[PDB]
Amino acid sequence: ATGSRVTVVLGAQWGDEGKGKVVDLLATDADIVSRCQGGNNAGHTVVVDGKEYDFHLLPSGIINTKAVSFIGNGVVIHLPGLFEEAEKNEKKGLKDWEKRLIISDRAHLVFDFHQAVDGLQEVQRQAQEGKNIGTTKKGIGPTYSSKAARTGLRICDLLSDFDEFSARFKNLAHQHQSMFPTLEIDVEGQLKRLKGFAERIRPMVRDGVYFMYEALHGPPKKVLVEGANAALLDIDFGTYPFVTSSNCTVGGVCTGLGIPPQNIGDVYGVVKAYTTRVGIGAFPTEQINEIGDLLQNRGHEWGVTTGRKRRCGWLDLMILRYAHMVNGFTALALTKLDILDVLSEIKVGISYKLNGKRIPYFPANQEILQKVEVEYETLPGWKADTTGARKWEDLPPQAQSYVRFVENHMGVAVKWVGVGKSRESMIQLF
Amino acid sequence: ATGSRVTVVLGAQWGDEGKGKVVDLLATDADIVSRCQGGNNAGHTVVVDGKEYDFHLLPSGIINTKAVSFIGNGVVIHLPGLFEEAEKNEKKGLKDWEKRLIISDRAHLVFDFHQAVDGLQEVQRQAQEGKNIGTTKKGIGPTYSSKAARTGLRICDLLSDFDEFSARFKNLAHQHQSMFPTLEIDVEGQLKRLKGFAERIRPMVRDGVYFMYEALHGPPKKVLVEGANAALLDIDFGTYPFVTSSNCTVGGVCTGLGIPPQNIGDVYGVVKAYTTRVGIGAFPTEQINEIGDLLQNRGHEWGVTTGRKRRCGWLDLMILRYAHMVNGFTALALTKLDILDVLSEIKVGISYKLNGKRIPYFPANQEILQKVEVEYETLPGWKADTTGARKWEDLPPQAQSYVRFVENHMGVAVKWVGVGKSRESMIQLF
Ligand SMILES: O=C(O)C[C@H](Nc1ncnc2c1ncn2[C@@H]1O[C@H](COP(=O)(O)O)[C@@H](O)[C@H]1O)C(=O)O
Ligand SMILES: O=C(O)C[C@H](Nc1ncnc2c1ncn2[C@@H]1O[C@H](COP(=O)(O)O)[C@@H](O)[C@H]1O)C(=O)O
Ligand SMILES: Nc1nc2c(ncn2[C@@H]2O[C@H](COP(=O)(O)OP(=O)(O)O)[C@@H](O)[C@H]2O)c(=O)[nH]1
Ligand SMILES: Nc1nc2c(ncn2[C@@H]2O[C@H](COP(=O)(O)OP(=O)(O)O)[C@@H](O)[C@H]2O)c(=O)[nH]1
Ligand SMILES: [Mg+2]
Ligand SMILES: [Mg+2]
Repeated sequence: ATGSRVTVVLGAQWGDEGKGKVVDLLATDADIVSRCQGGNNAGHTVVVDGKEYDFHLLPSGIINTKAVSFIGNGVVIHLPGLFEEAEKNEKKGLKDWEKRLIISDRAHLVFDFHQAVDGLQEVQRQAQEGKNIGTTKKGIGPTYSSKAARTGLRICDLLSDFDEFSARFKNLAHQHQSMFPTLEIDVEGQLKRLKGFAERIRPMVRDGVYFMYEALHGPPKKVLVEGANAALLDIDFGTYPFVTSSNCTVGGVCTGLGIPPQNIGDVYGVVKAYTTRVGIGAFPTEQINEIGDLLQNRGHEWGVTTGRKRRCGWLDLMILRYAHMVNGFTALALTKLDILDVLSEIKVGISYKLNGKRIPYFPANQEILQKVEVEYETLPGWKADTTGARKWEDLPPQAQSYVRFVENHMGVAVKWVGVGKSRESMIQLF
Repeated sequence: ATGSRVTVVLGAQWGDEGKGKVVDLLATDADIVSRCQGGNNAGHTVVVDGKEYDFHLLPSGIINTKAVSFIGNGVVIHLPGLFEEAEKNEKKGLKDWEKRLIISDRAHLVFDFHQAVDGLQEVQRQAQEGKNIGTTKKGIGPTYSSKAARTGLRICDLLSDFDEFSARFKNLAHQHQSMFPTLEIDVEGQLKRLKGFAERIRPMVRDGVYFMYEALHGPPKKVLVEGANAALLDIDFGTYPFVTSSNCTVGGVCTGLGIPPQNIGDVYGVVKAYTTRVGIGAFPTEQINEIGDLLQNRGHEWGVTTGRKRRCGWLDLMILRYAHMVNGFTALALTKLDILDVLSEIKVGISYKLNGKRIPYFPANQEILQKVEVEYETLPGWKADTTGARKWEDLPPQAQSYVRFVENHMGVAVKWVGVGKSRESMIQLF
């Protein structure tokens, strides 16, 4: 009646939890796989039959030639990067993707100078406070800021009267040079490429509202929504201001695709068995030591977009439970359990104490978070190779206890356990 | 189990549909009445027992001394205006409101210079294109733009180390003067007030996430959510760029209060019997004539915030059906039906034609919208006084047909019919 309900895959920590993996797995029989917020600052790794892919703007289901990939109005798109990405995956075998890629005509555009201002703002904050955000420098913040200001431009603007567009492009370019006089912008040059992309994107563009709506009310379809970033990186709920500039939480699905809450079915939270954070900001369970090195190393924890080394720490339940209050997860996907195969003991943060007393809830003030003392619980390691596990029974005793521990302390059920990078390295628990 | 489901009241056109009225009516037995997006740019009129109120930041349920009013993290707050408003309503009888007003510690702050830059940006766009946005000049756009940029400041920042806050305040102040050198900012002066407000707001501040979450999972409660602005004014879905800078659509409820889609129950769309738009932008059914004057006049259509005269036009189903695709309304509230009591004929826009051919869906490109030819349907007036109506039976034949016409063409049911400004001037149809 009201229509089909989409399935959502969201990050529950600070990203890189394995969203590409979970989405790839669920997109096998999906009719539509979509992306709702963020840009190519996102980096999702998919592994199927040896071949490894790293998607940024392309929905991770772009591999499925039977499914339709959709980029929603909440996404911010840098045209050059978009094709740079598609062509790189073409070389990996991706063919006729422009045949199954639809782009919402309301999605905003990330311009060359946006990524430029992004870098400049980072160097300015660093060379003025010794500390900056840790941005991926993909111009995400500047573009979302132009959007809220209503000065930004969108897909439909590029595909319309080009002369009109150009007049706006120039005004926006200037507006930036104003706040950053040391910014160089080849107005006429960048516009030449944008005119070229216009005709390259044209055939794929569609009205997103009508598109999603038609799909959710026509003959039942299986629609999958790929989140980007994660709960604690959410512009509203994350460790502000050390967050990304979009809503990575479940609400972002509605505002980013134009679908009402009743068309939202299962909302899966991707939970990494340990915590990682790439960029600046508070991180309670962070491990700057041998154990931190072993997680970073055994987990190959480096940017799939920037190449930066990620910070690593024990699992942290304070952020997870917080993420659950905002997203209302219906089941979890616990990834990279195998990374813990070697440990004799695995610590997990259960609460935060301040001045001796335990704090009641996750702090809105990030600076506070930088001073909390994490209260840990120590669990026994299983000291066994789980990379070959395929069913609940395979996992040794301690591994199973660790899975329950996450379950119980979150009140949410674990539906999948990740034991490898490839699609097959999964254990559906129900 | 998952918890209670909140009731949402949203605008289906370009605002001023009567949201304050519908919310006041529903808040009588509400445990919590909240506000999720926008700022005091919003203007909601409530009428109960002669006394008339116009709320801007205060949830319209702030009148109910038994219910709790909540301002969510999606809201942008200008401290001065906040109290200017509360004190004005105190004079009208509002007492001990600070006792039942809770403010999310994650809500961003609108600073004096924001409202200043807002005005300057408007004069600049006008004195450079002969056309500006039509902003209420309440600094909404500048504040949301600072938010996306992560340069903005929040409630929790004001309530924390003031010296720290001040350092940021100054950096943000400068950032603005940079793009607007003709901007005067009394850094030390504005900071003196902000320090005063800090202690004035302190007692009401709480953690919004924990707050809403606790309410939705504790003993069942009736939570009401007051939308601001409306669908066609939505930053993503409205007539961009002639929109407001927040998500007025249903998704805004989730991102603005931190609650997952499953805790969203009824979503009511407030539909005015004719269409009004205050500000610049395309408006297909606009009536610049005698009929336009009669609606503006009989409907007292002037800004409840600015005092500006609103533009008026016939009901427009293209925007309404579009609004429904994004919000997924469960029932409608058709307001100001009485305004039509005098007309011998009432026209309604059913579709948009371009170059002779009918367009398939509401256009993402606003400029197109400025050239569409509206296709009208003419209905017979009832030529009778409905202001005294209180039940379906009271309404004359033509009035009832008009209510059905809205129903049928939208596929959504009309649950309330407004016949006056006061709470009692309502007809619940089911
Ligand atoms: O390092 C990379 O390659 C990042 C890439 N994608 C992301 N993964 C993890 N965190 C991410 C991502 N994108 C944004 N962020 C974090 O958001 C913060 C703001 O940066 P931005 O979004 O560029 O404005 C900032 O703290 C970012 O680190 C990945 O797959 O690893
Ligand atoms: O005129 C008034 O008093 C407005 C007041 N509240 C609103 N009612 C109707 N439209 C509104 C409101 N707030 C914002 N807008 C429209 O949003 C557009 C952008 O302006 P802004 O939100 O100030 O950035 C711009 O087109 C605005 O007209 C009211 O109750 O009438
Ligand atoms: N060993 C192992 N690696 C995994 C597992 N799940 C995911 N990974 C890898 O962990 C990395 C996570 O980074 P990323 O792709 O950015 O995650 P996303 O941003 O959430 O999609 C990828 O290289 C994945 O292939 C798992 O269960 N085991
Ligand atoms: N005559 C009449 N006036 C109404 C009715 N419903 C609302 N109004 C008035 O119409 C105006 C709508 O403006 P506004 O309060 O900004 O609506 P909101 O922003 O949606 O809350 C207010 O002055 C209301 O009192 C109705 O059914 N009849
Ligand atoms: Mg990643
Ligand atoms: Mg109003």
